[PDB]
Amino acid sequence: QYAPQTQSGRTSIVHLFEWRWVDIALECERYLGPKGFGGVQVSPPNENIVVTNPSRPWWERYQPVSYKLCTRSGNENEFRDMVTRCNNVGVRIYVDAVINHMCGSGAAAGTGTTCGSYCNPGSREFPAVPYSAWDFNDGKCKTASGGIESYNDPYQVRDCQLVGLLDLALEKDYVRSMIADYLNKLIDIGVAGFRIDASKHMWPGDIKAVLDKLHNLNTNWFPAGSRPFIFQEVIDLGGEAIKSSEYFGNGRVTEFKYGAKLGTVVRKWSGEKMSYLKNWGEGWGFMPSDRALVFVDNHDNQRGHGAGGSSILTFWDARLYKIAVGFMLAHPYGFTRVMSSYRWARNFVNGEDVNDWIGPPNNNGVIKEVTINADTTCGNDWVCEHRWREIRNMVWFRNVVDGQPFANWWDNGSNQVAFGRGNRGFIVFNNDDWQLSSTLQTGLPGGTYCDVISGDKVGNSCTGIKVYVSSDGTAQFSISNSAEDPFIAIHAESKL
Amino acid sequence: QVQLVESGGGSVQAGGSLSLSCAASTYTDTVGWFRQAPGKEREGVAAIYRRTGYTYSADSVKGRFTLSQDNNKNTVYLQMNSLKPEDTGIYYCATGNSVRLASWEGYFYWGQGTQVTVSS
Ligand SMILES: [Ca+2]
Ligand SMILES: [Cl-]
Repeated sequence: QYAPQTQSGRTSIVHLFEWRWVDIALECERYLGPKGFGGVQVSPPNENIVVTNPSRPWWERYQPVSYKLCTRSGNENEFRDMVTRCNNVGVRIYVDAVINHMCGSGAAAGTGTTCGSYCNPGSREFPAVPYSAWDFNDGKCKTASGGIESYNDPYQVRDCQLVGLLDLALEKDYVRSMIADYLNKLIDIGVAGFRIDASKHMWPGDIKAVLDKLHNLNTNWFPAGSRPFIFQEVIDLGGEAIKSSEYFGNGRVTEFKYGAKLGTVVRKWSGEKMSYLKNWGEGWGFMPSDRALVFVDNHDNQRGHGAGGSSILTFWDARLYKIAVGFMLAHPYGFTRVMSSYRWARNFVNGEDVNDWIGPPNNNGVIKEVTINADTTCGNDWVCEHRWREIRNMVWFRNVVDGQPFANWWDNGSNQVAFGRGNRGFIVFNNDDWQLSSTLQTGLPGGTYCDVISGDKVGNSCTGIKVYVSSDGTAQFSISNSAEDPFIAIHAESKL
Repeated sequence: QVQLVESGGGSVQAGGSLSLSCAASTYTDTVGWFRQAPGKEREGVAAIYRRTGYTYSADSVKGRFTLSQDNNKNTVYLQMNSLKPEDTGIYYCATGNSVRLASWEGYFYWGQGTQVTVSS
């Protein structure tokens, strides 16, 4: 459950948030596979309720109406085509599994759903599954509102409705089996694992009961006896009732402390300095590396009021974002997930974005195709951060140094830091308001290395900055604080 | 960029009813009603999470007050039944984005309020 099941040597997954299956299929072939990405976290592939007030928000996909593979991202055959095509070029698919609940209690009964299935939320009826009222926790929840009132009572956090989301009776074998049937259909198709949505809202043991029913991965792509990769979404920033450690027996857990702390550090807020990252990881009170799924931002908190609030860095703060993602991709702690987003018109009111509901780029509700420009950027409002040279090459960096230990740390007691990964990679950052000018021990074999942040190695040449590592491993680094990207990275495969 | 228009309220006899309305210029996840009674601090009355229709009501008015949202517009309605003198006060609509409705936190914009006075 903890092994990513990505091909050996591939160390990151990318969240292609709201992307269509036909677009992801092609993206695997034209980019993700060749660029060494481990896999793609796709948006919920199961049918959801259509929300019109507001108009087709991204969050309508977290309100299931059935387990049919039919959404704005595409149909079941397109989903299959995507999983097959991606696995064939070595890129896995990880499904965002929304299994804690069905849709909102107030959704109207009818066929206002992504595949036309009928449902009657008012009376908890989902005939397309099928589920009935007795398949929900209404009779188990003791709160007057029927929702979670105290997030300190483990019972209501798990048994009541997460803000009106109809809460499935996960203790019932019928429910457990219906969910497992869905997950197994996906595993058999070729999916490598799952993001378990709203894990905090399910009992660790009910999740275990569902996971235990799952098939081994498809042997057309995985060795026999391979278990699906599981990463559970649990937000725990410390000092709260429910701890992420309660879920370690099921698989990895999202470490939300990661981006919150890194964002605060890179923004140089509240006295934090990059030099304090020397003991990044468990030293900062984070969960064990082998249980962590890390990321700088996720689809929810990149909107500003999620775990970490305004400290979270996103594509909107590109320069700083690249430094945070670069540090994450270079550091050995956790399994890394990179975000890929779409743009929207923000509307801040006293610091809060009220347009955070806006869904993916669309034409009258139909999601727009991801167009690729000659310079590798994307059109139609897709940001495609995963295609930014600075991120793309750091994803490769992580692959190259995979398995190598944290080494050769250096810092200027302020915001200039550097470190390496065994004898295979080295990275230097300047997040101070003045020039970085130092000769540092890289731990790398002597020679000329192409800096992969400013350029690439092509044949026997570099397109950007070159770093000369002397025979004893030391090299001179000069980074202006006015540099577009104030960091340099070199590795065993960027050496000339 | 957000404006709120509060309607309803006014004078009514004890045991009577009133229906308040809060029309927002844009969508927000949480909308709550608060009131400030004569010489007392502001108090949460009811709140609704707009992604689902889920509502939370203060013990002081549950069963008597019902908050709902329009199916098409960015407007919420507070049906106030069985009113009593203790309900007199200025009622304010507020927009927020908290998922912890019982905490009354996360509000970022407040309306001008509407007077509610319960006689007898
Ligand atoms: Ca639950
Ligand atoms: Cl997540």
